[PDB]
Amino acid sequence: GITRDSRHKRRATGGKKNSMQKKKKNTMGRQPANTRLGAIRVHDVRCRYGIIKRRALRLENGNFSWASQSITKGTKILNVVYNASDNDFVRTNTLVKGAIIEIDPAPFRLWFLKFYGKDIASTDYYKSLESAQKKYAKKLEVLKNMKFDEALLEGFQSGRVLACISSRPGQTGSVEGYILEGKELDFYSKKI
Amino acid sequence: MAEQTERAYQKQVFHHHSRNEKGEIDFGNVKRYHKQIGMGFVTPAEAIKGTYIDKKCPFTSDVSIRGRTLSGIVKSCH
Amino acid sequence: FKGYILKITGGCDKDGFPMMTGVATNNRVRLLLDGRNGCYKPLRNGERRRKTVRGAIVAGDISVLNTGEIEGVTNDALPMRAGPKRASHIRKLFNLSQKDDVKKFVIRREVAKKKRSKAPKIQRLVTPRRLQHKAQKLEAKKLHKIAMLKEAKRYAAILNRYKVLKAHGMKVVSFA
RNA sequence: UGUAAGUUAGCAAGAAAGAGUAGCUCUGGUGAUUAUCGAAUCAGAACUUUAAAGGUUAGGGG
RNA sequence: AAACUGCGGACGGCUCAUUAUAACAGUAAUAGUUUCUUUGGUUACAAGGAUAGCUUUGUGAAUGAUAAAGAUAAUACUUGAGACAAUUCAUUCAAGUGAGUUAGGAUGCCACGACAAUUGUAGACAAGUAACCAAUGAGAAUUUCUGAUCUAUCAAUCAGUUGGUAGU
RNA sequence: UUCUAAGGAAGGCAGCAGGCGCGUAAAUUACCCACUUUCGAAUUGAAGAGGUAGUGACGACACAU
Repeated sequence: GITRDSRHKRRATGGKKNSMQKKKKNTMGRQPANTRLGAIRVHDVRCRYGIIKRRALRLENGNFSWASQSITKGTKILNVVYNASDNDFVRTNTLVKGAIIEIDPAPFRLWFLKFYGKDIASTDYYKSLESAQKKYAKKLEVLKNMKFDEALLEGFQSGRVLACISSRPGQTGSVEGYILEGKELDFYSKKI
Repeated sequence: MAEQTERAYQKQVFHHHSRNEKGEIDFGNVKRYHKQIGMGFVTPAEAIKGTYIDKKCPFTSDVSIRGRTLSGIVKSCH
Repeated sequence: FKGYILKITGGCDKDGFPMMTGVATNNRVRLLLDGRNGCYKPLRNGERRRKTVRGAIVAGDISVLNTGEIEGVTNDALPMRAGPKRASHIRKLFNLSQKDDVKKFVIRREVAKKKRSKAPKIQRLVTPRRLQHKAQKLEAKKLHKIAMLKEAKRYAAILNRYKVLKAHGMKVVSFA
């Protein structure tokens, strides 16, 4: 099968490399699994030394961390909008590390309502700051100091926030990501 | 501003946010990470003050310097 | 004769090659066989072999068809052999409750030669050693509970006996 | 992609020889004016089928 | 005795075809990986099915060939109280080492999840088991520097080829 | 390459002995786990590893006439 040895390559001088042995299991490679988007489907791979790798063939949900608010919420994945390596990965909705995806910010908005008493999905969000169990007014003044990037708010109101997958679904069998923020969101939004 | 010339976003291996003057984490900036390599080598000023991003730089990444150490003269810079 | 209803459950080809339930043809085919379906018995662990088998559809080439039973099929009967050994199996076949003893009903067989009423070895009863199996093996978590476990916090207290003492910028703490 | 003997070194040479080509849905490269506007051309990827220059025009080769 | 289960047949034994910086020798790294075995440690008065040897019916010329039915065990296959451990990701406080946002701690989250529902009446004490650390391990595997016979009637070679970014 | 009932089937001595061929050119179809040691559920069982014997003017040492 696929091999990862360097005996089949050429030297840095361009000279061909001759053969002394045959293929061996130490340099064994495995067929890639392109984790698409859909119904959950994972497989167990017996790796070397008996350890087990979780090969995620298809996934739909994932846990995403909001860095600023210090929470992590499970969420359904909607679409893959930008893959920095191959444009084919955008159409096929292949889940890989560093793939900018879109998820519905329902639990994050719900968490924000309970934790804060306001709703990001409100188009009058900044106006609702000026206009006011009853101790939520103490928390109310945190936003008159800290602000969100505009592109995040548009995703909240449109129901599609941008997140970056930060795990290896073909190795760990799961999608772990994080919501993009100030400097990263501007860069990745101009790409789209 | 000038180092983001690739398709992906360029970040250091250890990118961390610095605290605000009020004493809490400010998520609006990233600390420029730089370390000191070992056996009597000084870290250049550009590794401290510069804004370049490199994941293989011995001063701004997690690549270590191991036992073998040689000297030579530059041949090509292409 | 009158005839009953029968379901075909096996059979062999004219050449002794068996028939596979999954195989849905008439002629003979060759499959990569392991011991899961049966028609091949492996020697090594995880060893497969390409053997030839027959299809599930009956045809004229079949020499024997398993579709000779417990003491002479026609109209007959006789049975027994190898009663239960697990204690929980003893209760169910003899209408025995949970509390009542079973050894008054355990199957016994005689021996006749040139004597002995042998019996199986009961498994998972409430018998003396087996009742106390806890206190013999399953209790005595001392290896983890009383000797271990508390030793963590028993020996964790060392974080203050001389650990913080040394942390006071002194030279060396005496044992006493 | 590959191309011999021979040679007046210019040629032989379209040598010989092999592969690809359709439809549909997309992706990317090549500019102008300072976000708007415009050109046919090239490259690539999934899917489908009756597997694609051949209706017409259109070298047999050594 | 046979049979299930466990372990081993990846060691040893033979040969030198391949192999021209390939392999090998000395050296150095693994802060770029790591098992097995062995050794130190750390974390319900007991449940559920079916399977061989066994018995019975057989086929084929035949293989270390094989088909049906009837039962029966587990330290085989499962569930289940007994109360953490190690995985991924995000954020953060940071002490040995030449050198590490490093061993480690904290927060939030997902997956995984126990210390046999085990065995000696005799040689209370053994014995067995699951994960997680450390040693075995200057081991295994990759990799660093230097070192190979003849040949110019072999002078130019290379297109994954050389480097970068993201991934697999 | 071998068995075959002609329907089909297994096998890989560059393992220890041994045979054919090849060449100027190279030994027994032996005995045993008693030494060294490996494996195993283990103080015991196996081991053509290993040991002993057989052929041996490749060689090396001492020694008759």
